[PDB]
Amino acid sequence: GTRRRGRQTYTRFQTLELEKEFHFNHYLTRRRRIEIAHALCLTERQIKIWFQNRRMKLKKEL
Repeated sequence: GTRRRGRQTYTRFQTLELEKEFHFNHYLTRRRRIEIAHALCLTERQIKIWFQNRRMKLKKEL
């Protein structure tokens, strides 16, 4: 009904890396999340949402 969401921005290294693993599979554990969260200097929430968003665009029958 409306739209007022202000997503964030991801660097090339982030879009490439994130998509690198997401391309094969989309799923990470606790230790896994923090692993890329602290390594990529990103936030645990960023990775979580980034996965949900990417999957949203992923077209494959519903």
